[PDB]
Amino acid sequence: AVVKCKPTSPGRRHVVKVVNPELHKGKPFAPLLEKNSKSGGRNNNGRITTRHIGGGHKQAYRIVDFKRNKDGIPAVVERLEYDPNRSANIALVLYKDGERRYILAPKGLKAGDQIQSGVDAAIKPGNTLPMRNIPVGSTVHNVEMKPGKGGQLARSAGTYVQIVARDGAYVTLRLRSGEMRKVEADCRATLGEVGNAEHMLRVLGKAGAARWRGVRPTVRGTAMNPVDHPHGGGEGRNFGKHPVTPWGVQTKGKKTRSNKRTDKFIVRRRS
Amino acid sequence: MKRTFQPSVLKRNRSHGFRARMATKNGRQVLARRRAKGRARLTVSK
Amino acid sequence: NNRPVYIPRPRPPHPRL
RNA sequence: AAUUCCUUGUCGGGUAAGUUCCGACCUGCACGAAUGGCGUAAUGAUGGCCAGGCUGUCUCCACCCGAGACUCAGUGAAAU
RNA sequence: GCUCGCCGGAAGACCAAGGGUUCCUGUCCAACGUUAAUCGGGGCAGGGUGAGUCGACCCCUAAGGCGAGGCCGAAAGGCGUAGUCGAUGGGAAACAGGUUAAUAUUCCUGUACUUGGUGUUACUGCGAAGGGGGGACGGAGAAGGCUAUGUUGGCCGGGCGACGGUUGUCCCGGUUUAAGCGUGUAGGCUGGUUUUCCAGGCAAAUCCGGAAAAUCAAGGCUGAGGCGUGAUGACGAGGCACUACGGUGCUGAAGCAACAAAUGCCCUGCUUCCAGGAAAAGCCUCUAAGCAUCAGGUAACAUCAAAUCGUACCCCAAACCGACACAGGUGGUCAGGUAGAGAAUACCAAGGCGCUUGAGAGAACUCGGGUGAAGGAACUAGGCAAAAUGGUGCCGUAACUUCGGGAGAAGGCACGCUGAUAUGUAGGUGAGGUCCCUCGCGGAUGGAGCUGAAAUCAGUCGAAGAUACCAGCUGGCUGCAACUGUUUAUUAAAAACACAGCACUGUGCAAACACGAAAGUGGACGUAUACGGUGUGACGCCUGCCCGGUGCCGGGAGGUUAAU
RNA sequence: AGGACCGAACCGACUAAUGUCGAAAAAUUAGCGGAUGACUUGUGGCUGGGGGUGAAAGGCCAAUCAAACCGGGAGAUAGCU
Repeated sequence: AVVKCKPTSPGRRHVVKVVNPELHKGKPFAPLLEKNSKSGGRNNNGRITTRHIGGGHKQAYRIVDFKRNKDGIPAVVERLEYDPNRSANIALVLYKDGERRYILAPKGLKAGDQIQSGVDAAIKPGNTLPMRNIPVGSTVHNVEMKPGKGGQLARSAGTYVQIVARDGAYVTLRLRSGEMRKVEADCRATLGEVGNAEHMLRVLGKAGAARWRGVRPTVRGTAMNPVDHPHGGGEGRNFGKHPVTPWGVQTKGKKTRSNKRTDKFIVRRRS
Repeated sequence: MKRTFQPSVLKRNRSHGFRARMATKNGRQVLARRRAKGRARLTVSK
Repeated sequence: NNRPVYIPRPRPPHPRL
């Protein structure tokens, strides 16, 4: 649900919250937790490799099952939980044998639902099937690119891909970016689309909302000096230069895709 | 006025102590230069 | 009998411009 | 105009008197629509102007209370 | 020694960090102390630091470091696995009183507790770098139950008094006692027990998890305080006897109740919110290999061990950081009385101090302050600085607006003391007695006692009753930026920067991109509702025309065009 | 509930005065801003000089920063004093 707060005071005026009543109001499953120390954008050398990253509230990593290797074992959905790491919510799944796992929650998933994995599975949302068994023209999420890898495509909230073509041992996928990718058939995918589709409606409201979300202030190149940035300098907001990255690479319409290795799996580019 | 020098025995030893100097070769060269000069206090220590 | 070590920066002069 | 050389542009408001300020006109030296344009409640140790209250800011200072200055004893510098 | 003054959420009392004998006693005054000096944190000598329980060490781990092999690199060396280090965190145990010129939660007295080794006795299957449980966790907010602590009354001891009154509802002092053990309460959490089965817990499992039924509605866990014991002990005003006249020794009454009440405890609780809030070991429990006349384990008793290092003193300062015995800086704990909402402010207790040059005089002038005739910004770049406003309750409150605001708008009225309503009310707390009782730290009735607003009326004092301290100046028009926030440590705190939002663009994940000769890391244990870059900067109405030039993207006839 | 309001501790440093061989190599006194948050603080780590870090001032990096400090090339060079 989307609720807009009353303009009680500045900073709360523009906040738009996304309240999810069916979320679990309690501590998560301790056995599946794992510490996640923040890096602040620093790498092993200790230098800032990625800017505008730092701070934020402490958050624990949840071991989410992406491979879904428990084939032929029906499992019930215990509840849904808030995972700070993903944009989408996660679901606690209890298998018939009595083990609990975390999975991405699609739109149609809710407590008390039944899910299954492997070829011997129905077509209900949330089931894990290989594309060869999935009918063409359907919506799937958490797609794999190589068998057993785990799934990398369509993992964010409200994301999905289409089965557009089936060329024998290969399948063509149309991604939310308008990209048509050729993928090997045997590797797995999950039916339905990721839940929490209203992630756009949130606006964070104020400056500090981004601050405790792990994001640091961004400094425009113009405000910088000539030495530290290619932009900057001059009296009175002078630019007179083509936009560029801080390291001289020309941005704003310069393709940086140079792989020559995965191009054989690319059918069409973005448009 | 918080001056620059804020003493701390632990940090002083872990930054300029004997074991810190010997860990890396350059510190080893520093000890060698001190010995050649014949300084009474080779390094910092209690 | 140590000669003065720290000499402060001179007071800025009056602008004769 | 935070932009206007000419210039204290012209008219009105405010003052006994207004190169600032507010409103209008437009001969925009050289505003202008994301190096954003025009508005905008709230906010500001922010810029400019006006009124009430208030007073030594001032007309014009006067007196008083303390610490120095001054004298005595002791110690005893500095720039040049 | 007698007075005066100052601090009293500190200028008091205890610690860490950091100093390293500055501690105490004797002795000395050259130098040191901004003066003198018999004095000292100065010189010389002697003395002083006592731990199974405090801390370190030790067991475990975070960030991070190092790193066997390994990967990479002209060499040096870089990165990193198994590992091993790393408290700012987790893990066994002590309190009260007394004593030294100087140490004590360490010594002494009294009374306790914990972890191991060995032996004995009675039972028993034990057994891991392996599994599970536990350890184990956020912010904000509220209420209840308590304590530290304080006030008052009672009780005990003393006093009745140099200027009037004071045997009285008078005045002063005291009315203190822990850890541990027992009982276990208010509160909080969870439905218990039995049996069967199960590809999960990388092997196994009587454990965890899951699925089944039978049976009962109850147990279990956690838990401050209180009450007992500890303790007919200690402490204790005061009095007495000797003083190298500093003190020593002896004796020692009462030691209760009520009320108020925390920022402390119950509470790692509870209720809520999104930003979703360490790890590992000790500990509990189940098994593998292996051992089962053993070993090993459990319970009881006895005995032994608990080493080693720190322990003085300063610690908001004369002892640390500032070259100084420097108007500066420095984390944590305790923190009383009256007034007050308050850790503000004022005055005080405990306690500690008068800041290491003084004595005179009472000129200009400078500094920090007080007051002021009449005028009231005429000063000045400019109401700069000063003056003024200042609290509580009630009444009242504009334009504008994003409907929240603006707003404490503006502007008015009442504030002391005494009496009465009411020999202190409403309220709060609540004894004895009485009635029940799944019988006790229980439930009802009951109101003694104690505490205690606000309001009304009446009277009365003063020039002034928010009487001191404390404690907004207000309103109108307009520029800029939406706002909180950030910045030129040390002349610029702004219109600058950031900002939520918006748009463009790159990126299909071995992502783009960045740091690296490389390996490898970050991005991200993320993957297009995501990430990087760039510009703009809430919100409202919008964001027009131009592709020549310079960039970028796509195309390809022809020309030109390196190495070879 | 709140990057909410008034206001101490705490953090900051807007105005004025004093102080410039000062008590202090940016302080004191009287007012002032934030004060549940983009807050503040202790301890210990990481980033090393053509680099770091920077809510961006060429600011900060041991009282020094339009390229730190120390040693060396080095008795650099100086048509200049």
